[PDB]
Amino acid sequence: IAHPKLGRRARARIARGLR
Amino acid sequence: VLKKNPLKNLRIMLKLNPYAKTMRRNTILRQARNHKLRVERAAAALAAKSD
Amino acid sequence: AALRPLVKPKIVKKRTKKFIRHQSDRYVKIKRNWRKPRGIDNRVRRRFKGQILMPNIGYGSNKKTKHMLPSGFRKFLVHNVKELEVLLMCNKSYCAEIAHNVSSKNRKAIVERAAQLAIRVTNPNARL
Amino acid sequence: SAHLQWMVVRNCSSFLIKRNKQTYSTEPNNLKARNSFRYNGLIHRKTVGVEPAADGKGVVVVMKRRSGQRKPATSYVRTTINKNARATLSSIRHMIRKNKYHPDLRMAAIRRASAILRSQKPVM
Amino acid sequence: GVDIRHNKDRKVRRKEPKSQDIYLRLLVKLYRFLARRTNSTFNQVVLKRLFMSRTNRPPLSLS
Amino acid sequence: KGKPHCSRNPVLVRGIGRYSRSAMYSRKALYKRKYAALATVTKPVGGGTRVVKLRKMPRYYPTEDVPRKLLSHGKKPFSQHVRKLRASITPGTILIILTGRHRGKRVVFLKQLSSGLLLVTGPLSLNRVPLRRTHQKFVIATSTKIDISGVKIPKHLTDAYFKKKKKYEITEQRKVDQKAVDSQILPKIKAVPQLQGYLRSVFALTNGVYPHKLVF
Amino acid sequence: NFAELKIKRLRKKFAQKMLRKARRKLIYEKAKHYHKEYRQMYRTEIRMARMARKAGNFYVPAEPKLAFVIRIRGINGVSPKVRKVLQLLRLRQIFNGTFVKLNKASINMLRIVEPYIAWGYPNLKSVNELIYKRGYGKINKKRIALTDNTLIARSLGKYNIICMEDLIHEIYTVGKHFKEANNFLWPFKLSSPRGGMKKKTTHFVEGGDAGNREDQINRLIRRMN
Amino acid sequence: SGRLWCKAIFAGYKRGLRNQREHTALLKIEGVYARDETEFYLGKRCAYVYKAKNNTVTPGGKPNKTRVIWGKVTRAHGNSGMVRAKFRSNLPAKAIGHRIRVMLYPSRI
RNA sequence: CCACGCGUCCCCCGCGAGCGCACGGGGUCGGCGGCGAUGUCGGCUACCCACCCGACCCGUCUUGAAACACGGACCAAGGAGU
RNA sequence: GAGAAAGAGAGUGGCGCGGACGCUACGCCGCGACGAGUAGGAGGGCCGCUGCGGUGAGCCUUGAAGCCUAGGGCGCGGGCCC
Ligand SMILES: [Mg+2]
Ligand SMILES: [Mg+2]
Ligand SMILES: [Mg+2]
Ligand SMILES: [Mg+2]
Ligand SMILES: [Mg+2]
Ligand SMILES: [Mg+2]
Ligand SMILES: [Mg+2]
Ligand SMILES: [Mg+2]
Ligand SMILES: [Mg+2]
Ligand SMILES: [Mg+2]
Ligand SMILES: [Mg+2]
Ligand SMILES: [Mg+2]
Ligand SMILES: [Mg+2]
Ligand SMILES: [Mg+2]
Ligand SMILES: [Mg+2]
Repeated sequence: IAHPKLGRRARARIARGLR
Repeated sequence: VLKKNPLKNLRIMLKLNPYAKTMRRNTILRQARNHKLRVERAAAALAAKSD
Repeated sequence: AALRPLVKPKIVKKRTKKFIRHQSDRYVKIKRNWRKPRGIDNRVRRRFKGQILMPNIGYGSNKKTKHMLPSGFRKFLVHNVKELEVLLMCNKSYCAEIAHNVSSKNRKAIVERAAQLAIRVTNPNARL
Repeated sequence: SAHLQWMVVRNCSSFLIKRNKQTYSTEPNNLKARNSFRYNGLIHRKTVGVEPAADGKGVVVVMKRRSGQRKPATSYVRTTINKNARATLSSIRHMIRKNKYHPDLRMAAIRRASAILRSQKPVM
Repeated sequence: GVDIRHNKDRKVRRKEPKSQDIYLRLLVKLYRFLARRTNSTFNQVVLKRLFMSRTNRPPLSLS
Repeated sequence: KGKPHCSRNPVLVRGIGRYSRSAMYSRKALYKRKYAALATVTKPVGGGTRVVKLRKMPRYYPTEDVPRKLLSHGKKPFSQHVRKLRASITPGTILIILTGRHRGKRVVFLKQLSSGLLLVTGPLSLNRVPLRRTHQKFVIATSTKIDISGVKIPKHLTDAYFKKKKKYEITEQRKVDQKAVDSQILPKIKAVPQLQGYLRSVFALTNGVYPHKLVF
Repeated sequence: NFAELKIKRLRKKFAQKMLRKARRKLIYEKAKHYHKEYRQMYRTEIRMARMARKAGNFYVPAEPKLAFVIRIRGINGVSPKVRKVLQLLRLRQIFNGTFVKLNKASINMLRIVEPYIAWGYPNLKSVNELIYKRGYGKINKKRIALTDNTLIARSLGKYNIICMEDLIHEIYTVGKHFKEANNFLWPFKLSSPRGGMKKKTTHFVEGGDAGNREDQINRLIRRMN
Repeated sequence: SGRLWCKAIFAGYKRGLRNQREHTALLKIEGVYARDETEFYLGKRCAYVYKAKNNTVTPGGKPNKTRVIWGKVTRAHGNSGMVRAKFRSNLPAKAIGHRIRVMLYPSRI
């Protein structure tokens, strides 16, 4: 999750999951 | 940048290592709890010695 | 009310005593002006304890407080009245001195022009 | 050009003056009067200058025009402003900003105009 | 103190040309800018070669 | 909006809350609290209507100006500092003033003023010391207390009341407050034997008398 | 129009902020796992000593692989072989210190320098306090004090060393990239020992201070640090 | 109406054997002769009081001839309760063996 | 407990907003008190004197000079890599 | 300044007129580590002397050079200004 290229969609999904 | 001392200064230690917050919380809770346990055992042994 | 500068720092000086050239107290033919001595047995050049000190670079003043008068200003030697419209802009950092050669009837005009242009003169009442 | 003239003027001009660990330039269109490429008022195609009037009231503001660069007589245009301190500075501010006329030194022109005005109001 | 020997503590290479030519110094004023603000090392090599001496920029011939 | 609550973390030590981030998520109940999504006035002039511009441009400019400082954080002003006392100074203890014109004299302590200073009267019937401020550090605090838990100092006296104005004249409310607080203090120290003589006397160091050897 | 430019740069700033927040949760849980690892490493040797004692046998523990070396004798009057090995140990000033992993080459290197150094086996508190108090990094061959995790992550991130806890972990538990982490660490500048040395010139066995103090280096780090 | 300063004697400067450092006074305070007892006097205001020829000012009073050089008491010095001190101006060596007052008022009690 | 949703396909079992405190990229006070026109205030430096510590006279030849090694009473001007 | 080779890149379809300083680029600014020195080598002098070409619409009998000074000062220093 925490490195940029391969965790981009995972950070996007947890950003949506905050909402 | 002025190098502050992470052993003395707290939020610099947290900036370098955010798990130090929960370590230094759990050890305060642990030491306070062990302290009240030893005080309760000392009071119990003193009451049993009084009897 | 004097003409106070813009900023007035704490001028720390590392050394206030001058550098006496070695054995200037002794003879009269030796003037007090420092010369580093090139002796082979010289007690000063090899810097023994309790001797005349040597002017190293480390005694140099801070660059922010270098060439700075105790009032906070820096000198600027002025000959005629046309060399004060130069300091028209540097009003709060740089002050004016009038040269020793300048006559009285021109020093008067210099002092009144600097009083108009708000420039401190270090010696405003020199000859009169 | 400009940089070519600067690489000659920078250490050889007779307006340059060097003493007491300072340096200056006594040329007639030098805001802040210091020796720089930015503030030199001879080596540029466009240049402002702020001077006191020959009369003891106001400020003459000097602009360098576009066309007559090699014609020194009809090169500078001089406008004498004799009014209050706020509108004098607003006039110089509009004159430099909204013409886009060398905006490097609008603030230096405003500082010099205010210095002339405080020297020109009567001395206490 | 430190156990450091100070023989080669200073690089010998140039920072500027030793000419008081002004056209070469305007070229240097341009290529300092292009050397520090591009990521092409052609600008660094040509900056170094404007810096050099007459004998280290020898005349290349047309042939 | 809602009514503001107090801190749900009880403070464990300074800078550490007693509850972790998940437990404080639970105590705040953030699982169910999600969310998703000037310069001109127009005035009439008897002309037309003029557009007056408040906050006008400056008239003058200094010929060169200082730059803006960098921004540092922990440097509060004096009026909102935290104020500390020593453990040996409690309301009712007797003090030995060491510095001013009332040096050496023993004094009943009243309360902590809002500006760090101590409120003081060794009562003026005894050693001629009024309702005066003093500094905490400049005072020896002996181990002799009186129980003033039931006295009422007037609340209208603070640092703003004892602050110097600008010869000095005693006002009338100084005398009234003096008698009003002495009528509460002085019968409570006449209850302790030999205490009024102790407050009338002064402190001194004689021969063979050293402060580090003597407790007080 | 700009109404898409502002919202795009807001989304980009938010994206890198959420990236940074994910990195902070990463180094948090890595430090938790490291704490669990150190609990296991400390109790494992005790548990194996106990099972050997109740079986009647002995338990020779793991011969330690990490030492901390301090230069106690000054610049002047050094044999050239000795000053070459002190240069390869990066001990140039007096009262410098470096971590050194142990093998057959390095033990003989420490032996050939032995009258000039005090070197021992540091514990986890020693490694912690040397890293946090005196630990700097050789970044662009400058000496930048390790005030943030990004100073470590920019230089050693390709060795999966992204925080100071990862640095401490590899130094203590000597890993694969111990050379690179150690050579990232600048030589430590310790103060003169409070309380003072008993004798500088003679060996620790004969009541001095030079030589292989084994784990009594954890008294001397506490008062040079 | 009595003395409010402890008695101390300016023993010397802080000195090595072939070097003295005049920025730090050495004060021998009367009565305390051990480091367990010197702890009360740390951080105290100490003062060297002397007279002169021509008058100087006096704060809260009339101009008179007495003068001072103020200072603090920094830290202990050796096992015998000797203490160090630092003064605003370094002391003249007139004062070797003269009564420096050590006040009480920077108090920690 | 640095764990928090809904929806589906597979296997084992990408912008939420505000305010605020601060062990947070180097000090500030949105705190004070005294004395000041004929005797006081500031001036480190430069004049004299006192005291503590230090302290052998330079140049040179020299392995090594304070040397019981040589040159030198003192001062002004001239005086040696052109 | 940001742990992660590389665009706050473009196109085609589904009221109030305002914003400090800077940049003698041979200038200014930021980081680190460093500082012994005879013979000797080198760099920089807005250190100093005399004269020449330029130049300061320079200074000067309303007092230049020189010299004296318990006066005020600047520079690490050569020296310099009142
Ligand atoms: Mg000799
Ligand atoms: Mg010799
Ligand atoms: Mg060194
Ligand atoms: Mg060398
Ligand atoms: Mg070299
Ligand atoms: Mg000690
Ligand atoms: Mg002696
Ligand atoms: Mg000879
Ligand atoms: Mg011989
Ligand atoms: Mg020889
Ligand atoms: Mg002999
Ligand atoms: Mg003979
Ligand atoms: Mg001979
Ligand atoms: Mg002779
Ligand atoms: Mg050197």
